[PDB]
Amino acid sequence: SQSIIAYTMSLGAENSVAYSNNSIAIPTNFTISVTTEILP
Amino acid sequence: LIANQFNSAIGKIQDSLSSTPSALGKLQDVVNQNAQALNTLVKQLSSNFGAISSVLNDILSRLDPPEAEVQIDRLITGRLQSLQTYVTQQLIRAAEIRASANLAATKMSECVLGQSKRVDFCGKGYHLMSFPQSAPHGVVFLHVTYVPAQEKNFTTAPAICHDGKAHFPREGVFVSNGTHWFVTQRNFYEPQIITTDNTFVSGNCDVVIGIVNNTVYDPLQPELDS
Amino acid sequence: TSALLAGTITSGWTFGAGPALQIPFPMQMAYRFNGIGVTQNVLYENQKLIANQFNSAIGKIQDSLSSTPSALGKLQDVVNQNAQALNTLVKQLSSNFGAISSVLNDILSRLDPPEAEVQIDRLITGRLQSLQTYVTQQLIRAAEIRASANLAATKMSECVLGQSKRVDFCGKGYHLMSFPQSAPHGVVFLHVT
Amino acid sequence: VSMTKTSVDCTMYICGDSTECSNLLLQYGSFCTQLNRALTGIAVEQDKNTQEVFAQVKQIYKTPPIKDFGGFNFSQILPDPSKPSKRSPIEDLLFNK
Ligand SMILES: *[C@@H]1O[C@H](CO)[C@@H](O[C@@H]2O[C@H](CO)[C@@H](O)[C@H](O)[C@H]2NC(C)=O)[C@H](O)[C@H]1NC(C)=O
Ligand SMILES: *[C@@H]1O[C@H](CO)[C@@H](O)[C@H](O)[C@H]1NC(C)=O
Ligand SMILES: *[C@@H]1O[C@H](CO)[C@@H](O)[C@H](O)[C@H]1NC(C)=O
Ligand SMILES: *[C@@H]1O[C@H](CO)[C@@H](O)[C@H](O)[C@H]1NC(C)=O
Ligand SMILES: *[C@@H]1O[C@H](CO)[C@@H](O)[C@H](O)[C@H]1NC(C)=O
Ligand SMILES: *[C@@H]1O[C@H](CO)[C@@H](O)[C@H](O)[C@H]1NC(C)=O
Repeated sequence: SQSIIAYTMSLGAENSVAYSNNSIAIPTNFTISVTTEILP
Repeated sequence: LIANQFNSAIGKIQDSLSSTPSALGKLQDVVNQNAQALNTLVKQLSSNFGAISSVLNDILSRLDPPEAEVQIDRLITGRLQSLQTYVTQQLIRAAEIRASANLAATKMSECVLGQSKRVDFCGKGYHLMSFPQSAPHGVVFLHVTYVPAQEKNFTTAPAICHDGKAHFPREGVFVSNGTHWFVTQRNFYEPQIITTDNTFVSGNCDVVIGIVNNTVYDPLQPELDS
Repeated sequence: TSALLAGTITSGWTFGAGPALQIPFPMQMAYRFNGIGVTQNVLYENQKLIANQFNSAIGKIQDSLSSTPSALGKLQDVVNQNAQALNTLVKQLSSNFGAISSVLNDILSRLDPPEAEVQIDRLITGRLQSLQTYVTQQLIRAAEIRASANLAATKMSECVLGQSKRVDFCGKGYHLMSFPQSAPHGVVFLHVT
Repeated sequence: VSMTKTSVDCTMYICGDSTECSNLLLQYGSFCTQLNRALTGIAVEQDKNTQEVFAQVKQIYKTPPIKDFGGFNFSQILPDPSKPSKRSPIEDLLFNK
């Protein structure tokens, strides 16, 4: 049932932005996300 | 709400550091690299390097000094090569660590001691803060960033044609919820009724490609009437 | 590279700080004008002229890259340095290093093993010195390449994914954008200023 | 952004098909292991360099089918679907040169 699978990697979801000469997308809400960065 | 989000984000960092063991990968890798370099340097003493004995006290006892001198020469050549290799590796690693430490000092200066507008320099998003945390042979930054979440489509136009003259937003974006036109800041949907206070007139309506007819409220006109 | 270009064209800098938010390019370039102290009035008064200048500048980049052969000097130098180091390392096998034979299969045949062992020792000492020299050169070159790659990542982040106010960091002038272009063992930025 | 991702097998380089050379090499110690480890670290570093420069984006974006950008033309930098590899006209001669 479980086995090692070899495949060409996927860079991510193909997100075609709904571009137009009239459409803008101004966010109505945010997120105060804390990112952890480690440096020697 | 923002205070709660900040507290919950810090708590989630706490939990993620507690659970995932590969979080401090950079520091662990640096320590392991130095440790294995030291271990290899120590183990290099057990190699013959062409001498018939890998221990120096036996080659001097079993062999006469006139003949043992060439074996000592082989051993010293091998061990000196090992030391030069170790020192070269140490110097390259120290250059890399110095680059990382200069980057850490820059991040401290520009994010702990200020707010950096450099994109993705301190966290993914519009950077807000940074809280240094000490660590074994390193530092950890809790880059507090502002990330927009809930976007909404809107109809926008570069200018606003009122009274036969173009109107541009002083700061913000002209947007419409289908029928009514509003000016909104660029990072948070806060519709504002269109007014001369937040729009500046900049010529006539013919030049602009994308201008839309609308009205611009005049604050002083109602006080003129009353 | 195409994903970065599409995000830059359609969303602007918003695709590097969260969700990509669509915005017309005549408005994104107005954003970028406001980002250098020039009011967005300027573009909407001169949209056609600025568009033509942008197109002609990209066409001139096309022509200059096509004609001049020494344009990709950094990448060509890196590739040539690596290939030359490899060639030197390979040619080091033909050197005697003090052994009476530069080929290992002849010293073991014409000489008896007890006496051929010292010649094998000379050959291994020479070839090990060659490998250590090659590895040290490769490590220094890799440190330089890592510095260049960190600079390339910084330039991508601050100029493809945003507008950088650092002077002369991305192009000579008040920076507007930057369009990454892939290249053999490197990247090319079209810093619009 | 990256350099050629080469690697050298120390035993093969120093020593050919012969085993006497390998036997004499084992007595020098772990020089060959150190060299191979350094080269592997360089290779992983090149992969990390490429993934750090180009993978800034998290989600692959697509340009809309109609390039109505108010006059601004990007056909030189946007991918060209005609040719087999979807490299832009600038990228084509960047790779050719
Ligand atoms: C913006 O997002 C936050 C959360 O990211 C929302 O706050 C939550 O809203 C839900 C909805 O009822 C509540 O149950 C939660 O208690 C709220 N707080 C948290 C920490 O989740 C907020 O409502 C959103 N704002 C808008 C305008 O939608
Ligand atoms: C905007 O509209 C497009 C298509 O009309 C849609 O794909 C997209 O999800 C919309 N954006 C939002 C935030 O709903
Ligand atoms: C748009 O917003 C205005 C706010 O003044 C409201 O009166 C109107 O009903 C809204 N229309 C739509 C279609 O959302
Ligand atoms: C947007 O493009 C369409 C396509 O023809 C055009 O009809 C319309 O006038 C344009 N609007 C703006 C504001 O550029
Ligand atoms: C805007 O209104 C003016 C007169 O009020 C008219 O001449 C012009 O054609 C209108 N433009 C558009 C795009 O509707
Ligand atoms: C852009 O330039 C190409 C030639 O490179 C041309 O075919 C095309 O019509 C131009 N216009 C746009 C905006 O696509």
